[PDB]
Amino acid sequence: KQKIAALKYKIAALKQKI
Amino acid sequence: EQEIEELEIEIAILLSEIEG
Amino acid sequence: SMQIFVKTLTGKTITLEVEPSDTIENVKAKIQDKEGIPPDQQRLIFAGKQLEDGRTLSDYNIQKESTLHLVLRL
Ligand SMILES: *C(=O)CCc1cn(CC(*)=O)nn1
Repeated sequence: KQKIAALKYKIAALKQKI
Repeated sequence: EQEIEELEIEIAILLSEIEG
Repeated sequence: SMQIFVKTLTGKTITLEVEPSDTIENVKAKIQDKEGIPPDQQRLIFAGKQLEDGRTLSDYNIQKESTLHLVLRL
């Protein structure tokens, strides 16, 4: 569950870059 | 394992789009 | 004739020697030589899409010094 939360956090941050 | 794969795919898609 | 880069999510970059007409399947074979990863376990991503094995680097407009992104699959 921690791995999943870390990946979703990265996805949200990448969606901020675009 | 399956959900990790799907999120990794999304990340790679986004990284490759940002580089475009 | 040219080199391209393959980047993992773990911060690794792999350099491949390729031809414009190389198929994605052949690219995955080249990755297997560098990493030991069987091609059926490789997803290659470029320009926001997963790359199909039958097409070539040229078909996907992958050019010299382009970067592909590798994700493992099961
Ligand atoms: C595969 O993705 C099953 C779900 C899962 C959970 N964890 C640990 C928390 O992230 N790893 N894989």
